[PDB]
Formats: sequence, C-alpha cells, structure tokens
Amino acid sequence: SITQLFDDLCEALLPAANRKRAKRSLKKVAYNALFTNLFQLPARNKILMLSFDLRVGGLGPKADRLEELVEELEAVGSVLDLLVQLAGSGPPRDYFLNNKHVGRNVPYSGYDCDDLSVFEMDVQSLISREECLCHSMIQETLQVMEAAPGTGLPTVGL
Amino acid sequence: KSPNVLLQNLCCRILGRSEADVAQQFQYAVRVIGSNFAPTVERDEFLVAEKIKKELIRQRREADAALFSELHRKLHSQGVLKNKWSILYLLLSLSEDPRSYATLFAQALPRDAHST
Amino acid sequence: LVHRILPVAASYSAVTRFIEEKSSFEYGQVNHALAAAMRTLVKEHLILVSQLEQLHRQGLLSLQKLWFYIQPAMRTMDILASLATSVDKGECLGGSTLSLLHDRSFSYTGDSQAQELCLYLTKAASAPYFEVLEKWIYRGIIHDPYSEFMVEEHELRKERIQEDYNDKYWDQRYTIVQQQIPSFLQKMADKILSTGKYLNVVRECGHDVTCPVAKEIIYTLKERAYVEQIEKAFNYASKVLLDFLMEEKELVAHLRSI
Amino acid sequence: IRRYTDQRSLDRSFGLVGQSFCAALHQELREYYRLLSVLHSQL
Amino acid sequence: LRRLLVWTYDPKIRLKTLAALVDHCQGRKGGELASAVHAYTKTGDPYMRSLVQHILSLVSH
Amino acid sequence: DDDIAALVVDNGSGMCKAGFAGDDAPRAVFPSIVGRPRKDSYVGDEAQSKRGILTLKYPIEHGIVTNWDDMEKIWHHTFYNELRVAPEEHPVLLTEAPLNPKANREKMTQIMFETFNTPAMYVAIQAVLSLYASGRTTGIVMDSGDGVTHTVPIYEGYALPHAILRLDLAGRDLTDYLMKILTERGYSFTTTAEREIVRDIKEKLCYVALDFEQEMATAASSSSLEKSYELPDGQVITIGNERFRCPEALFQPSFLGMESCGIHETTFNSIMKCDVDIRKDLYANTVLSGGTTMYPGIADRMQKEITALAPSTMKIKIIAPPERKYSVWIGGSILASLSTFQQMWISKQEYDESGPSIVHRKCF
Amino acid sequence: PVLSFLYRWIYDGELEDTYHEFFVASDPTVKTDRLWHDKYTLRKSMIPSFMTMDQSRKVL
Amino acid sequence: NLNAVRETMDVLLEISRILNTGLDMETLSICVRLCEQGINPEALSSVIKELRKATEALK
Repeated sequence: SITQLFDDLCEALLPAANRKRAKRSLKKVAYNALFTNLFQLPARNKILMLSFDLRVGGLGPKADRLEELVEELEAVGSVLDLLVQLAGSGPPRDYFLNNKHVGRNVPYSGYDCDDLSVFEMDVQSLISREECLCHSMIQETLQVMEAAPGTGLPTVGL
Repeated sequence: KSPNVLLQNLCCRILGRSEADVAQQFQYAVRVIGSNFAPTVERDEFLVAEKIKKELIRQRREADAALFSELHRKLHSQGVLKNKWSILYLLLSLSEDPRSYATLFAQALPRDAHST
Repeated sequence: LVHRILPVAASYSAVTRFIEEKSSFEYGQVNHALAAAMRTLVKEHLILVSQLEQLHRQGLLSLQKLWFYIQPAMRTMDILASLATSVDKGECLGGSTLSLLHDRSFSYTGDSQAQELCLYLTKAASAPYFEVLEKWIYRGIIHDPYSEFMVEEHELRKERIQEDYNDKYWDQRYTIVQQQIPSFLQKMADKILSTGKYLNVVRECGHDVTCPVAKEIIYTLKERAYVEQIEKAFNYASKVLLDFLMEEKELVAHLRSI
Repeated sequence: IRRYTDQRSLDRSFGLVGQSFCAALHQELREYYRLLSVLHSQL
Repeated sequence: LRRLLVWTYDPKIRLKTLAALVDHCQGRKGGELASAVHAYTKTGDPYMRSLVQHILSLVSH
Repeated sequence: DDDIAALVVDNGSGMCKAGFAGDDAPRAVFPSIVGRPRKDSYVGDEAQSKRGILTLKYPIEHGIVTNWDDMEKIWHHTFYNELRVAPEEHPVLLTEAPLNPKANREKMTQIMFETFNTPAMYVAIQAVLSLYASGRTTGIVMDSGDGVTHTVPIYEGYALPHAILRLDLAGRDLTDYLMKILTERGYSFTTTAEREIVRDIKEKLCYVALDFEQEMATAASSSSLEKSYELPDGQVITIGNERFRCPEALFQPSFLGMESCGIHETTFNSIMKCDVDIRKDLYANTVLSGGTTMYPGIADRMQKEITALAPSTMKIKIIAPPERKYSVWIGGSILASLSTFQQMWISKQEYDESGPSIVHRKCF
Repeated sequence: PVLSFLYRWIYDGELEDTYHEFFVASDPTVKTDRLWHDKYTLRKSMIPSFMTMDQSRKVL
Repeated sequence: NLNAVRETMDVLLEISRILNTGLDMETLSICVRLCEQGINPEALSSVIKELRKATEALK
C-alpha cells in the first residue's frame, strides 16, 4: 500500500555494506513533501523536444531510436512527465562509418574529410581514458607520500 | 528561445491547429531541421546580397533593387544583430514571383577546403 | 624487452604482402574480398602509431607504456597472419579459402574476440560467392567470372551433341566439385546442383524462370538462414518443372501409347 | 606465470578450455604491467 | 601525423584502379570501350565494384 | 526516531483501533462492545469473552452517538487498561464519524481532555482522514462500515457536510436480513453466540458474484456451488445460491420490502452536489475502501458502478490498494507522522485560551 | 566453452574435435538402429565438478 | 493485457537507461504504479530528488 510505496522507494535508493533510524525518518520527509505540493500539450512532445537536443549535438540514430521506441510506447503518459525531470540530472566497435570495401550494394559518396580529423579524435578519446587512469594512480599515492603520523589513521587513536 | 519548442511555435503559427491535433508533421520537422540546424557551410551576406540583386533584377524593377541597397545600409547602421546572413538568405530562399541554371552561379563553400 | 614486442610486428609484416598480392585478379574472386576486408583493420593500426607519436612529443609515452598498450593487436593481427600464411602456402581459392575461415570461427568461441573478427570477415569475404549462389539457385543461368565454384559448367547441348549423345545431363554436363564446397553448404551439396539443373530445362520451354522468392543470401552461424533459403527455392523449382512436365507433353499419354 | 601462459599461447593443441584459461591469464598480467608502467615515470 | 599515413590510405587504391583503366584502354573507341569497362564490373572487391558501378553508368550514357 | 512518538487511537463503529503512527497494520484491534449484564467495569476483550449473558452494544451505530456514557467509558478504558501508557509522551489523533454535530465535537474534546488526558489533540472526520493516506487531497470516498455507510465528497482537504449522504445499509443490515430470511424459511438461529458465529460465516466464506441471474440459473439446475465449513461449534450452514444475492439488497431495496435509495443513486446524488469543474479531477482518483473487503468481490461491483456513474469518454483510473480493511487506520497513520501537521494540531493552551469550541474552528 | 559444447548436447548436432574436452566420446560405424543403446560412452574425466553425475547423465 | 503491459514496461526500461537515469528496474516499477494510481507526478519528482541527495550524507 501507499504508506509502503514511499518507504520501498526509501529502501532501494539507500545502499549498504546510524542508517537504521534514517529510513523511518526519511519516509516522514516523503509524506511531508507530498503535501507541500498538494496544498498549493501532450506527453510525447516533451520526448520529441529532448530528441531534438540530441540531434543538435550529433548522434542522429540515437534520437531516431528514442522516437521509434516512443511510437510503440504510445500503446504510461503520466510516467514520462516524471521521466523528463530526471533525464537531465544523473548520478552525483562499428566499422560502417568509413568503410566501403564490404557489401556489393554500398554507397558511393567518395571522401568525407570533414570529420575524418574527428575520426582521429575517436582514438584520442581512447588514449585519453588510459592516460587519465595513470594520472589517478600517481595522485592517490602522492597524497600519501606527504602526510604526518596518525592524521588520517585511527590506529594511533587506540 | 529554446530551439526545440521554437519549432512548435512555427507549426502553430502557419496552421492554428493544436500540437495534439497532428504529431507527424511536427515529428517530420524534428526529423528534418535537427542535423541540419547548425551550419556546415561558410557564411556570406555579401554573396547573398549579390544574388538578392540578381533576383530583383530578374523581376526587372531596378529602383527596388536600389531600395534593398538602402535597407541593407540601415541594417548595418543599427548593429543589433549578429547573424545578418541567415535571415536574408532565408527570405531569399522563400522568393516568389508576384507577377535555367544555378550551378554556374556562385554558392558558398561546403567546408571541403576547411575543417576544424 | 624489444624481443617481447616483435610478434605483433611479425603478425603485421606477413599480412600486408598478402593483402597486396592476393587482391590481384589471378587470385580467385573471394581471395580479393578477403584481403579487401582486412584493410579496415590496417587503418586502425595506422592511427595507433600516429596517436602514440603524438603522445610521445610531451614525453607521456615510453617503451613500457607502449608495451602495455599493444596487447590487443598482438592477438588479433596474429589470427589474420596465420590465415594469410596458410592461404599463401597452399592453393586455397573459392570454397577452400572459405572453409578455413569456417574452421577458425569455431576454434575460438570461449573467448569471443577471436570469433568476432572471423565472424565479421566471413560475411565480408563471401559477397562474391553468395552472388554466384544468387544466380544458380534463383535462375537457370550462372555466370562465374572466375570458375572455382562448387558447381562446374560444361556445354553439352550443342550443334553436334545430341539427346542420346549426352544421354542424361544430371551428373554429366553440370557436375559438382567435392573440395570447392565451403564446408557449410556440404549439408545441401546435392540440392545445390539439382536446383540449378532443374531451372535450365524450364528456361528451354518458357520465356524466363519467373521466380517469386528472390532473396539475398547472407552469412549466419549457429542457426543458418542460408539453409532455409535453399530449401524454399528447391521446392519452387521442382514444383514448376513437375507442373510443366505433367501438363505440357504429359507422361500419361506418352506411356499409354507405349 | 609468464612462462606458463607464454608456452600455451602458441600451443594450439591445448584445447578450447585451456586457451580460455590462458586468455584470462593474459589480462591479469596486463594489469600487473600497468603498475610498473606508472613506477617507471616516477623513476 | 607520422607523415599523414591516415590521409594517404584512402588514396593509393582508388588511384591505382584508375591508373589501370587509363593503361588498359589505350585507343579503343566505341562499344569496344564499353566492353573494356564491363570487364571491370565483375571484380570481387566491393570497393572496386562500387567505383566502376558509377563509371559504367556514366560511360553508357 | 528524530522526534517524540505519535499515537493514533480511533474508536470506530465496530472496533477500536490503536497504535503508533508509522505501521501498515494497527498495533492493536479491540472490539467496541460495551459490557453490561443481560462486565460492568471491564470492557473490551473481557466483555466480548463473557458475551452470551452480557449484551452487545456499540456506543455509535448511526454515525452519531446513541449513549454518551458508553463512549466516554470505552474511551477511558481504552487509555487505562488496553494500552497503559503515559499521556505526555503520546499525542493522540481521534476520529469521529462523519456528519457528527458541533456539540458532539465539543463533547469529544472535553472528554478527550479530561477523562482521557492528552497534551494536544485533534479530532477529524473519518473518510477525509482515510483519503489523506491515498496520496491525494481530492477524491470521493465511499466508506462502508459496520454501523452505517456514507459517500463523503472531499475537495482540498475538506468535506462539505451538505453533500455527504448518509445511508443506513451496512453490514448490520446484511446480518439482520440473513437472520430474518433463515428464520422465516425455517432455521434455528437461536442465541446471540450462534448469531455471531453465523455472522462470521457470512463475513469470511461468502461467495459474491457480479452477475446474479446466470449463477442463479446454474445453481438452480444443479447445485454444487456450496463449500461446507464445520466449526468447533459443530454447525454446518452453507448454501451457494443465497450468499451472492443476500448483499444484493444494497442496490435492491425490494428484496426486504424496503423503499429506499440505492448505492449507485446515492453516489449519483452526491456527485450532483459537487461542482462539474472538479468532477473530472475527483474522478481521476477513485478509491476502494471499507471493511467489507474481508471477502473481495463487492469491490468489483463497486468499481463497475463508478465506471458507469460518470460518462465514459475518459477511462477510469482507480487507486486499488492491496488491503482496505484497515483504511481508517492507515488514514490516521499517515497524518500523525507529518511534522507540518503539528501547526494545524491544537494544543491544550489554545483549547484553554479560546474555549472548547475552537476544535470546531481550528479543524478545517 | 563447456556449456557451449552443452548447447550441441541439449540440441541436435555433435561436437567434433581431437582435443576431447567433453564427456561424450562418440563411437563411429554404429548407426544401424541401435544407437539408442550405445553410440556415446560417458568419459568421466571430462565431466566438470560443478555438474553432478545426475547432471552429467540426464544430458546424455 | 498482461503481455502488452510487460512489453510496455520493457520499452519504458530502455528509454530511461540510455537517458542514464539514476533509477533502476524496481524503482521504475514503483514510480509507474504510483502514477498508475493517479498520484500527482509533480510531487514524486520532489521526493526522488530530495532522497537522492539526503541518502548520501548517511553513508
């Protein structure tokens, strides 16, 4: 029932390994903010508005995937008006781009040379992952090499 | 404005029908204008002025071809707009006769000699 | 340490010669597209060397980092290097060079990287083969610019070759080769000959084969579509030929007179 | 361990399960080479 | 970019094939030339097949 | 927790429900029987156990108090024997029945402050308090209890009493009418204990259908619809054809001989007194409630009537909790948990400074 | 890969290798009608220990 | 209905996963049921956003 549906919302979004009084106190805040609101254009169009903002930043087939999935999702409309508010807030290969040597019915458009320099940034991203990792190994120990006895260690606290 | 809803404003401008009365034309427009919204061409209000002249000469009104030349002077006299190319190239795109060939006439660079 | 890095360069030095030589005309028609599909993986190999040198300018690359980086290529190029040396060493053309890939595509499935390279390469390379298969199966015409297919043609309907001088054309005029089957059509090998045999002795009567099926043959593995496709076409050809045989020039009357 | 997984990489009569065990061992030794890589620049 | 091996790999195949047609045809004129382009349209490589697929449409106009 | 604990004690019309706010189920369920010989200072479990030579009476049966001594006495013995807690560590949310007079609210608050002893109090209308647990502040509640039933329309946390329609037909009329038909057909119903047991059989096992006529014809051509139940008492009373048509008197007054308003007409007359602009908003949240969900199947008929009630050019969107037996309980349990509700909750000092009638004034 | 072999031993088909990493040790030249008795000896050494005998015999 | 509501839940899982929402399968089904009751979505948007800040100060 509905007095449990906010509490189960409270449990799943709380991880684990006080925090045993906090669940029961946070369902109180869940009801206390339910009735702050209650005292005081279709649904699919907002999804079309976010897919447009995908298309401006590139990634066309992804926006086409969003819309082919919401055309069958018309068969829930009160869920999407909530979904669009949590689509901006987050947590706190293919070979057919530049290949014509496959198929038999394969396009002729010749060269590109307008994002083939951004086909080398495709490799710059991969090397920039594996160089940011070696930057996150040298700092987590350089914070250790300069330290003092028992300032972060509670073993001196015994 | 925000560019996503600004299209729907145009769609409700031409036909006054609601955005819940039709949803396929509106979807067709989010299909067409997105991935063709940011320019991939090099801008020139110069070249577009030199064909706006060629359009109004083709309608054989030479004084109005000199009236546009003054209106274009006013446009620079204010300086409240950044992209003065786009709207004139737009109004040129929607040209119509009130009363051939074009590939041998100047068009801009499609960024096949410049890439970032 | 520089000894430890040499196998990936060894598995590059034995592929580029292969790609250049075996994409020439004389090497089959499938040995072309096989080497042509290994060009997509050389592009990546080039951009690696460039990107590494661009990291080297600021001194953020060294030998050990590079040795750490070159690990996926040391395996992935080694597969194609063994494939290249094996095709070069023998005379693998047509079906035989498409059998070898079908073996490598099973020899690794528990890792599923050394499968994926071959499973893509197979779809890519067997475009010309399945285009011979797109004629012999749906029409009673076959072309084969390079005759190394499993079916082989002979011409024994001629001016001096007679109906009792060729007797029965089934296993004489149009014949089937045993080693140019790519070792996954082996299950349908008899049917593959008999389907196109049926279709040409319908071409002799009617204007054309007039097929409704007309489907593109693609590569699959583990549940084959290119078996169901053959079965549907094998049904339609026999239906038309049998219909023609019992309707026009019917064998009821010709045996009744005997 | 380097010795063991290097002789079974060019041993292809070691079967489809052994060449999966060895494929895992490749990936663990990659992570063991990551650390010495960072240490070398600090040298 | 290591002397731009990236940007030189897109040529040296398109260029090579079109360096052959202009050697292979050295004086043919008429339908003997459209027999000299119709022998390149059955080449197993899909790169070369797609390139002569448009040349043959052009020359047979 | 983080704050001083809450308490919710509502003396309903067939039961007293008590417990700490924050539980799905009440901590304690007691009868609202009052003991008098047919004990005299012990009421609740002991009076229900010595029933048989002791009368069964409820201090409220029409949704208005019939005897004030009985209510004050069960309320005081609720605080003194059933729970035995300290008052200053437990503020209590009381709930009177809907359509209670203003003088009844004054009587409840004087009694709650004096014999019952609470440090701050609140008294509320019942079905409104139940709807506040349904996650909205708008809607119509059809509340069906032991004593009576009533459709409360409630918009913006407030029920206009002019549009609350009280209807007598409840579980008491159902049990009374079962007794009347069995004893008229010929059956020994005899004593008050056997009365309670046959009411238990109707409450728990009874098969309720949506179509009566087809099921009647099948039972009349070959009867196998029954399912026998033999208690420690030893009585075997079951018949399949009567038990689905016995509650049909809720929409069919002529099954007794009555001339009265039916349930669909009652909610129709209630929706007529609400404005049409809020009719859609209220119709977008229709709740299932009432203690008659001991067997579900009257609830399906209820939702068919609410679908037929408003015009169907918009689909019904129904809030159906997994349980609605404790509807009034889960109602106050959500309310006493709220921290902003302490500012609308009246203290002893405001009760002292502005008279006893300000519990009618503060309560919206 | 063991459970990949077991997809050709829960459906039609037959793994063929000389590497012998699977409990089925097939027997040629017996396809008369008596292969519902014996065509498949159960090699115990290629049975994994996360499969019981009950698991490695019902699959046969 | 039941197969179609299974399919519409699956499609609803996919479009909230590529949009990279912090929610999961279970909390999607909870929120879907809460909107299927008729509860105002504008209020649920507050409790999810304030929970997803307030639960981290605990850990």
